[PDB]
Formats: sequence, structure tokens, C-alpha cells
Amino acid sequence: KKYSIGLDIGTNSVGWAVITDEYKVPSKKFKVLGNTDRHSIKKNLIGALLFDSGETAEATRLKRTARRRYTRRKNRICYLQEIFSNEMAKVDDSFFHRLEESFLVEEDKKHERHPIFGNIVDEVAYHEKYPTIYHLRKKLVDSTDKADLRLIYLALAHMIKFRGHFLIEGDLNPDNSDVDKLFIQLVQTYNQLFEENPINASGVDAKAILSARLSKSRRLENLIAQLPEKKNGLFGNLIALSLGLTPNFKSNFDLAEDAKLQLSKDTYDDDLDNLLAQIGDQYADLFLAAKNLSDAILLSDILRVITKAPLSASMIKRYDEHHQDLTLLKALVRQQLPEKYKEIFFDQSKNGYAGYIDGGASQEEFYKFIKPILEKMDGTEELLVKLNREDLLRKQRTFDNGSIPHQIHLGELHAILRRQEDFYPFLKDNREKIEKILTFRIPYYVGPLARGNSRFAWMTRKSEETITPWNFEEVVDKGASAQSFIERMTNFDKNLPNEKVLPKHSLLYEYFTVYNELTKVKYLSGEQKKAIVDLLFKTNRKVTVKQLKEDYFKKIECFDFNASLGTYHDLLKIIKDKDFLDNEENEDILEDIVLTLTLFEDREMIEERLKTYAHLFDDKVMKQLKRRRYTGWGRLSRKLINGIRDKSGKTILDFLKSDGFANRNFMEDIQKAGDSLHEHIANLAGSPAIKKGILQTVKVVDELVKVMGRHKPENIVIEMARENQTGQKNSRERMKRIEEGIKELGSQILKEHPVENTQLQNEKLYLYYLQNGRDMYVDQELDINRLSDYDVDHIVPQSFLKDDSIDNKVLTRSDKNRGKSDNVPSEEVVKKMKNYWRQLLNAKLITQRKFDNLTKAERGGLSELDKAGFIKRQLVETRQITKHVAQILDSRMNTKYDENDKLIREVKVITLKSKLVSDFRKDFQFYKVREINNYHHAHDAYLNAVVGTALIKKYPKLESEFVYGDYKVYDVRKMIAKSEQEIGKATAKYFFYSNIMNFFKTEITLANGEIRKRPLIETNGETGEIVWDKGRDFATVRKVLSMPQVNIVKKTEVQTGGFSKESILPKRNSDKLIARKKDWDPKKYGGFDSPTVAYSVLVVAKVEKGKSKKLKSVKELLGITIMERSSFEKNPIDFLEAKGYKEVKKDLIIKLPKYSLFELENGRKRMLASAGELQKGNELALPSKYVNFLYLASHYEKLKGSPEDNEQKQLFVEQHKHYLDEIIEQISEFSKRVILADANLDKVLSAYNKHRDKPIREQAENIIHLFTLTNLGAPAAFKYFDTTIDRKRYTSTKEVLDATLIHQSITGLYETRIDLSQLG
Amino acid sequence: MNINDLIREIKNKDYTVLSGTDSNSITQLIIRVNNDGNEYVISESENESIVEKFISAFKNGWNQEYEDEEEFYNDMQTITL
RNA sequence: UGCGCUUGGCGUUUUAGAGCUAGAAAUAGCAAGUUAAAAUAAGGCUAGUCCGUUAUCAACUUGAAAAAGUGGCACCGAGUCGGUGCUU
Repeated sequence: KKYSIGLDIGTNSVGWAVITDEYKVPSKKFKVLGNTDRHSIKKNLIGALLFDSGETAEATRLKRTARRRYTRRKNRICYLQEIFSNEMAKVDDSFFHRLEESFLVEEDKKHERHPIFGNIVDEVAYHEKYPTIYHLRKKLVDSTDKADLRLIYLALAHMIKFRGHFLIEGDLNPDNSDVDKLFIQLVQTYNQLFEENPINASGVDAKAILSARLSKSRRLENLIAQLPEKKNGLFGNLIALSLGLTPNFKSNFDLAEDAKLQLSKDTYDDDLDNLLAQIGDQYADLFLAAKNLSDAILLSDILRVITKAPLSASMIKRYDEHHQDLTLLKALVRQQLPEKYKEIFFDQSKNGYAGYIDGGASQEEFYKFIKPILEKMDGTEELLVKLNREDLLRKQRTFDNGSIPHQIHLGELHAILRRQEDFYPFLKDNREKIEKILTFRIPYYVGPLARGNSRFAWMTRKSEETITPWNFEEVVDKGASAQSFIERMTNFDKNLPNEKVLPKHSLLYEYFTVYNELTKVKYLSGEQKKAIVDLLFKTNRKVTVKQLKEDYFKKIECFDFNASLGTYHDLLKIIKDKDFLDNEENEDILEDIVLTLTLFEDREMIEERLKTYAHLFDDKVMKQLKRRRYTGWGRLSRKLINGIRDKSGKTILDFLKSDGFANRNFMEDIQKAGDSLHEHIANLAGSPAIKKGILQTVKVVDELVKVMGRHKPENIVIEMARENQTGQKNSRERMKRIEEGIKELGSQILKEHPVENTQLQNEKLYLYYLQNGRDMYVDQELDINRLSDYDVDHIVPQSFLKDDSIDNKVLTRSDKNRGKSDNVPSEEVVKKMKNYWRQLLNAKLITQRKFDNLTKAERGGLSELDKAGFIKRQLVETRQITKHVAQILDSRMNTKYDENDKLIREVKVITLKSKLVSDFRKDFQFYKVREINNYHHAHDAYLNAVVGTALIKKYPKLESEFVYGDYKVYDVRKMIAKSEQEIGKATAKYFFYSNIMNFFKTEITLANGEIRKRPLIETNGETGEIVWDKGRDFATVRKVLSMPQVNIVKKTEVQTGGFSKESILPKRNSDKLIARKKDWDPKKYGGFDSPTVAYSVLVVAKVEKGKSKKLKSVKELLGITIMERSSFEKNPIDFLEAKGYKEVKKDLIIKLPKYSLFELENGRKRMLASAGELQKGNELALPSKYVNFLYLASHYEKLKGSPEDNEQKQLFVEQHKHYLDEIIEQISEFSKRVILADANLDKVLSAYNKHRDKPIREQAENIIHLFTLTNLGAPAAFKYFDTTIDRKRYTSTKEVLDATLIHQSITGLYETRIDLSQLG
Repeated sequence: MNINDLIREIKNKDYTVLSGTDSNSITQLIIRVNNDGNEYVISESENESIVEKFISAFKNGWNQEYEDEEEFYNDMQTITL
């Protein structure tokens, strides 16, 4: 028997269906394995697979950088201890051994209980001479007297453990740390970006105004005071971003919503990346200087004090000001507000001073607590101003120390060693060895320095010994590791595959996208196409079409945009040599620099790769050329742009400046050049989530063909999902487009008629303000309030191309106001309103495609080329990822060659678009309500197989548009008829009305309301076989969508991830917490809480019970956590025997991953969520009539159909209310059967009988809410009108033990039922 | 506010949050409380957004229906602010 | 898309920083608080300044692994699959 396979691929669901020649799904009896009674089961050949989405590896990497963090920061202390250990045992022989044991309790500690000195006498005296380490760290800098070597280590180990940031490369100079010199660096970068509107802060006292001791607002506003723009300006936001505020870059860049940035937050570096994604990466150099400037501000807040050690003394002043103010605060609370002294200074739980110090409140949570308390108290001045200045009772270690450079911790370090160098000999010897431990930074181009066992390492070593910061220069090969660093971190092109891509800011890459954009404009030619480049792009970074229209079409030519070449303009302002850039001989020189400024950020490797260029220019040109790095990567390789050639003797880029084509390679070469399946799915341009979807889609195919007796199908139709689609962004984008388009026209429609954004969801109301309140065809106004009797018209009608988007809708007085033709509006309608459409256009109210289609009659109408293109938009899948997936199947099914050795394409892999099925549904009323059940993925895959097979059987001459392989391409007149039904079943022509989904229609509707009849039997005159029957085939599609058995299978997966929640909880007497170390019991140390369950195990053994210690056979359901999995899989008996189990049977131990299926009584099923909770495992199969009824009733207003079609739809809901009482009848019987949540079913049935008088759409949109009670998976809450039905979960995992364990395949056809009642 | 701000605010609360069915399917947010079976999923509805249900379920207090989930409704409450 | 690499700042935990008083197991009344070590997935080894939250999947049999192997067709039905032939 012949058959086809339909598939719907998604990020977390793969649907499938099998159709025969008659568009029906068949059924087969499958063998049920196991110990059950049932040895046969009948299952239809349609179903879906639901799996959890594939996760991105970002969370894994961010944890790995933290693992390498504490590993290497520890070794920087081991470096100090290993250096000190020898000559230090003289002084103390148990100092270090008390440090690594400082975490243990008195009972567990092997040494004395006091770290530094060991006894309680010399320790408390230290904490009073130096209460903070910054007290001692300053003393070890000023005094020339010998200090205890233990105190020397503690100071050095402190500034080495927490050494500070490496944001600055060399030493600290005023032009990298001072406010005045760094402020000017910001204003200079802002200027270059905007010219003839720049700020010029000529006379401004920068330091004594911006870096004063005042609030974050009293300093930003005081800055602009000596600057007569305002605070809302872009520069005002950069200063607000630098001073620590949270500005909004929306109104400045005119975004769709708000994009707020905060430098102190943990999310700035990613929230900012989303800003450059829209505003363009050209602003990244500007926001960098703001971050560069902000750290100079925060440092002055710390370094409040000319020699000695500024930071520690500043931290000592912060210490003393804390004491004098706390004594000030205590005396006020102890003599003015005598009550609540314990609430502020003793409570710990209400964010007082105790919550500030002992109970976990941040500096801001404590400021907001005493802010109403201080203001309600006299004498609180000099304190409230400090509280507002964010400088009150500050703890010495706060969140803003990220602005402390490591050179500050290097000055105090070198000062301590220098004034102790002449006392201890090894401190004189290792004065550089200790110094280099701090100053060293493992480079980017080196990374992990493994010896061979690491999938991330790439670095080679010059001499295979041990690596330290001091021998890194001698042991590490800087060139070989960096050469592999480039070779690995680069990602090759798709089109060429071993040719490396280009940096996104490359010259030859910027030149390419410049020409690709220019070569498709027209109102071109090769003559001054490059003269535009030379006169427009090569001098002005921004080519406002205004610039082109008058600085090129006036000055030159005859009197009457987007991406550019930024790197050209960027490199221009540096070297000031235009002959250098325009010269095509120095191109390889310009490319390796951008390559070097994109890969590396190191001081020495940049020179080693640019010292070859250190003779082209010298000094003042090089230093500026180095301190300017580029980021990002392009998508093309140089061999594709200026490398390949089709024999013309000209490459792709050469064609762009003469004989334009665009990147629509054809007339072939780009695709002219076996593995494992794990490797084919690995290198696809898709997220890891969809890569899993492809893998399950290949497995579901290999099992469908094995069921069919290893008989490969006829055709395989493929449909994907387009992931990460997923309100305040949409309806505001409409207003942002409506607001600007009105201001351009200047007509006051918003003032005369205000509208809220939520009211734009009305398709007609949106079209009103889209048309400036005017008819699209008539000069007459529009009604505002009588939009009901006024119609929306499709410019290019549905008869030619099914388009229901805004750029093809208009709003007129009536349908007949567009003309009498079946085409676009005629020249009569054009002439009257064409001048006003351009008025709409320049305001960006209508698109240029909407304008081109409205004025198509002026150019003759709809050309055959415009018709043939409409067939491409309906049939050709533009995504590259879908083509690579169909390749995986065509290379798997069609793997047979003849003896002439061609390839026997057995199967035709068809690739359809997601619109053809959704259009097929909403046309012939096969509506879809996804909230009912998971069956729609199988229905979308079944309808895909029908539309795919019915197309190739009806229009075989178009196989080279969606089927995979080298076929004939055809042309325009090769299938497009001349006009009307000319050459109807005569010549090779076949199409006039270009909507290829018309041969399914019973009656085609034109634009002028005319009728074009179509037969009931659809044939193909070139052969004659029946391809579709509007009388007998539609019921088959309706019967297939109505059958209640669909192989719904949740994929079982062993959990993988963290061991538990990462809250290092405090200690407690319970054994529930997880030991943080093998000896640190949570009973006296505090550990992790709530472990995650990898999988579960059906244990079957005997345990000790009763006071007699006898044995008792038991069957349990123990959960194996992730941390326990390593040992349980190594020795399950010796591990289970540690939990009181004895006499364990290993052949009856069952591995139960998540979502394990269990069936009980009356067909009610349960899925195993964990060892102590269950999920709902049943699906509710409503028939096809209710899905059509629930959809039409829910969308009673927004039907998106003709009033001749909406009549039947609205009367179908108003003549079939009893379905509402019928639908609620089944959910009740389905919940009284398998859901087993009776109390929740009480309210939904009572709330339904109340609202029997509510409008039709009211109950519908709330009955769809009701399926949440009966949906598969975990229980969830929902709201049927006002009654909030709360969920009833399943914590009783006991009934599962005596049930039937359904071990089912990926396709659900192959089962293996294990009746667990026979276990024991 | 923006759903991404919700997933971050509950990740900071130690609960292991996946945004499932984000590809022409009905979107839902899975909060894995307990790390042992109990998952409070909230699917999107055309009428009510995913964060409008997060408030209408955790705004006015712990809903008092289960021992096991309390530290939760309490911690999810601090995010409605 | 994806995927890698470098660095910092807080945090949290346990211990150290001795508490003093008139008080019986309740608790008042005072004085204090600002940071230090150590851990920062348990840990695994080849002991590397290296790996350890991604991917990868039903059951059963074979295998270290990579993987190979295991389930008749047709009609008439449809509340999750039946009921009804043919063949061995």
C-alpha cells in the first residue's frame, strides 16, 4: 500500500501523520509486550511527541566561569602560602593550618580556635588596635618598624584575594582615572557621532561640580546648570547612567517601549546589548566611555583623601564616620524616641540597624527604614543629608568597590613589601614574585591551560613544565596558542565551508552590504553607483535620502536609508589619509588590522600582530589605532565576496557595482560544494531547542517506516515552527507609527479624536487613523462611529494571493468604490487619490509595497511576472534551516543507486509553509483550539500531508519550488496563462488566478462579487488522475480530525542539572539539608536545601520494622537525586543498603524517569512527575464540531471574513447553543472519570448554570479556560469568570505502585505494559 | 513587568524557573518549586497575560491551600511589588 | 544563530572578634555591631592554575563503546481504540 508522511516540527513537540492515496489515516493492530493480559491494541497512525525544550548552554558556561574563578583565586593564595611556608614555620607552625580550619566548629577543629595568634589574649588586642583590616593595612604602609609576619600575610592575602578590576591596562594617569580628563573623552565621542548638533562644554568646572559630595540628582542637575540641553537629552542620560541612576533611552532613541539601563545592576551588559541591537552598534563606543567615566566618579566617593595609602585611610574615615554617627543615632533614639530602640538596634528581622548588620538587609533597605524615622526626629540633620547622599553608616565592604582598580591594591602592596623588604630576606627576594601574583591576568587568547584533557582548551606550551604567573612568559607559547585561538573561535561560512568569515566591521564586508543595498534602488546604473559610494557613503556616514536627493541629484544629475561603511569613516578620522583607504592594493593590510582588533584585547599580542605594520606609520598613528577595538562577526567569507567566479570573469561583489543581481545566486555555484547523524544536526543554523526537534523528527520517521514493513513512503511533507515568537510592544508600535504619520501630515486627528492604544486591535479602527480619516478611494471623509456598515477591501484580492496583513487592506465607503475590475483599483481610482497616497507614504503611514500595489493599474495592472512571484511567496520556504532538515531526510530515505549510478529519489521531500495549512483551516472551517488538547500537532501534520501531496499531484511542474532535488525550474509563461481561461487544458499554461490554494475551492469569489465556479473533481490534464474531490475528500479530512485516538506521548527524560537549590541555608537540627562538604554536617554547619530528582526507582526488598527488628517485604518508590546518581549507578546494592533496605532484588528494580506513564482504572492515566508527586496523563478529545463552535463563538466579532460568509458563521453559533450545554457535559464526565478533582468540578458546574444568560462569546472564552482542569500535565489554576478555581495536585504517589506501567515508544504504536501488581 | 523581568526575579529567589512552548504554541511558564514533582505552570491565555495571572495568583497572599508551598507564595508575593 | 575564552564586586554560610550586670527555670535593664579566614554545586581523576547544571533516551536482547537486533494484512466501527475477515 502506498502512503505519505506528514510532520510538524517544533521546539518542544513533533507531530506526525500517515495518509494513503485517498487522504485517510489508517489503523493497525500492534503487539503489546509485557506481563499484561492485553496482547493486542488498535492504534491509528497519527500522533504527536511532546518533549521538554532543549536548553541553551549559557547557564552551563556562566557556572563554569565561576568554577574557574574560585579555583584560580584560591591558587593565588596558595602561591602566597607556598612562598611563605618555609621561612614562616619559624614564627608560627600552625598559622595556615588554623586558616583552612577557621570554618570548623570547636569540636571539629584540630588546632587552636583563634586564627592569627592562637590564644584569646593576643587576638582581641589585634581587633582593638585594628578593628578593620584597612586599619592594619594602612599601618603596614606608614610604619618603618618590623611587623608580625602573620600580620604581613593577612594584609597581602587580603589585597591579593580581592585584588580589583583590570579595566585599565597600564598605570593610572589623569587621562584614564581623573574626572576632568575622562569627562572630555565622553563628550568627544558623543560629538563625532552627531555633527552640526554637538554639545561643546568649553567652560565647565567638571571635577568640582560632578564629583562633589551631594546626591545623585543634586550633581547631575548641577552639571547641566553650567551647560545652558536639558536632563532628558541623550547626554543627560549618559551622565545619569554614569552617576548610578536608571535612565530611560526610549524617548531619546524613540523606541517602541522602555529600555532602562543601570550600571550597578547584574544585567546591564545584556540589557545594553539589546539596545545596540536596535539603535545600532555605532553607539557602543559612546556607552563605553560612560562606563569608563562612571568608575572615576565612584572612586572619588571612596578615595576622599597625598601619600601613604588613600583607600585604607578612606576606609578608616568611613569607619570613624560610622561610629560618630551611630553614637549620634543611638543617643537620639535613646533620649527622643525611647520606644523602638530594640526594633532598630536589636530586632534583626525588621531591617533596622540589626537587619543592616546582622540580618541580611542591603544598605538601601536600611536607608528606607530609618528615612521616615530620622525625618520624624529633631537633631537628625547632618544625618538625613548623608542618608540622601548615599553615604551614611556605610559598611567598609559595599557593592560599589567594583570601581576600585587593581593598581590601587598594587600601590599599598608594593608599599608594604618595600618597608618590610629590608627586614625579611625572602620579602626582598620575592618582592617581584609576590607582586606578579596580583598583577597577572590569564589572557583571552590563552584561556584554559590544560595539559590535554579539556574540551575547551586550545593553548600550547613552549616547555612542558608547571605554569605560574612568573614562568607564563617562558612556558606559554603566545603565538601558537593565539593562532589556534583564531582558528577555533572563528566560524566558517556556510556557502563556502572552510573559508573563514569576516568581522562584521570589516571594510570588504561593509563595502558588500553597501552595494547590496544600493543595487536594488530605483526611482540604477554602474556609472555613478560608485560615485554615490564615493560622494555619499565615502564621506557622510549617514545617507539620509535627503542627502542623496540634493547632494547627488541636484549638484550632479538633474535638479528636482540604512547600513554604511563605518569602519571606513572610523579609520578615516584616525590616519587622515584617504589615499590609503581608497587604494585597493593596501586592502590586505586594512583587513588583518580589523581582524586583530576583533579577536584580541591584549597589550602584547596586538603589537606582535601589528608590529609588521609598525613601519607603514609610526607612533601617534599607531597608539590611536590600537586603543580602539571592534566587536561582532559577519556572516560572509571573503572567498564568497571577492573569491569565487562563474566564467564573465567577475565575482559576486563585482556584479554588485555593475550588472546588478543581489544575493540571489543562480544561472547554482554556491551549492556546488557523509557523516554521523549527531554531526549533521550539530552544524545547523538553529537553536539547541529546534536541534532536538529535528532529531526526534528523524527518529519518528525511521520508526514509521519500520511499522510499514520497511516500505519507504511516497512523499514526506515537512513543516517547522519559527521559534521565539511569543501586546505592549505591538499596540504601541501601531501608535508610534500612527503618531509620526499624523505629524508629517499635520492634520489633527488625534486632537479631534483621541484613542487609547488598546482600541487599535479593531482592524477597521486601525485603518481609520491609518488613512488620515479619509476614504482610500473617494475624497469623502470617513465616519469614525459608523465603521460597521463600511467595508475593508483587499487591494490585491484573495483570488490572486491570500494576504490578510495591513499592507494589503484598505478602508473605503463600500466594496464597489474600488472599480469594476477583478484586478487592483483601476487608473480611474488611481488618478483621483494617487496624490494623497504619497502624502500617506512620506509619513510612513502606508508601505511602498502598499503604494506599488495601489498604483498597479498605472503600470498596466498585474503583470505575469507579478503573478509568477505570487506563486513563490505561497510555496517557497525562505528559511535556510528548513532546507537543511529536508536534506537530512532525502539523504536518509533516498540512499539507493542504480547500475547507471544515479540516485533513485524514492521519496519526494516536500517543504510547505505554515500559512498554507492555517489558510486551509480557516477557509474550509477546520478551526483549531490549542487549549483543548495536544491533538492539534497531529492535525497540523495530517493537513500538511494532504496539502503537500494534493499540490504535487495537481501541480507537478512546480516540484523544483518545494521538493528537494535538481529539477526543472520553469518560468513565467511556462505555467501562467495569458488571460481569463485561455489555453485552459490546451497549451502548457495552467495558472491565471495565482492563489494555488484555489483548486480546493468550490466557488471562487472575485473582487467585484463575481462567481467563478470550479468542478467537484480536480484532475491534471497532462495525466488525468484525480487529485481532490470537494464532495468525498472533505469528509475524510473531517473524520480524521474527529477520531478520538491520537498517539500522544510525553518523552521520558532523566533530569540533569544542579544538585539542589543554591541557597547556602543556615544550620538546623533536621537531616533534610544536604551536606556542603563531606564533613560539614548541616546540623552544625548549614547546607543546601531541596535536591532535584534525576529519576525514580521502584525498590522491592525488605526492611527492619517493629520493636522485634523483624523483616517485612516492601515495594517502595525512592527518588534518586542527581548527586546520588553517581554512586547509585556504581553500586546500587551497597547504596540502597545504606537506607535500611536489605535483600534487594535487582531484576525487579525499575528505572522510572520523569513523565513515566501509568494507567489505572477506567482508562485513567497518571504521569510520574517525581517520587512523591504525579501529573495528569489523559487527553480530552472533543469532536470537530465543538472546536469549530468554540472558535467561532470566541471570535464572534473578529471573524476576518466576508459578510456573505460571516452570516453563516454568526448564525451557526446562534442556531447551535446546545453545544455549550453539550461541551460542558463532556468535561464534567471527563473530570468525574480521570481528573478526580471533585471539589473543583463543583464550582465550574455551579458557575456555568449561573452564567447561562451571559453573552455567547462570554461563556466560550471561559469554557476554553476550563480545559486547564482537564489538560495533560501538571495541574494549574484558572478562572471561570469570577470564581477562582484553585488547583488540586497529586501528592499521593501510592496508587501508581499497583498499576500498569506503559513503556511506550516514541511513536506510541509500540508498547510494553508491565502490570506492577505482579511485582512483589 | 516584561516577562523576562519576571523570570529573573524568581531565579533570584532560588526557584529553578524554562519558558516552554514559545513557538506557535500556547506559551507557559514552569516554576519548579520543591525540586520534587511540584511544578506551578501558568499557561498563556488570549484574554489574560502570563504576568497578569502571576499577580492574580500571588498578589493577595499565600492562598493557604497546601503545606508544602508557602515559602513560595510568600516569595512570589514580594515580586508583585 | 549557536558556541568558546578573561576579570571584578557584592552576597550567603560556619568560626574568630572574650561581653558586663542585679536575675531560678520566663526574662527584663545596659554595653556592643562597620571585617577576617574558609567554602562557593558533593566532588572526579589523567593531578592539570584541569574537568564536574548544555547536548544525548521508551522497553527488551547483544555490545566496553559506537551501535545492530525484536512486533502480519485487509475491512466495518469509533469516547482514547473496538467488535469484524483473510494467513501462519
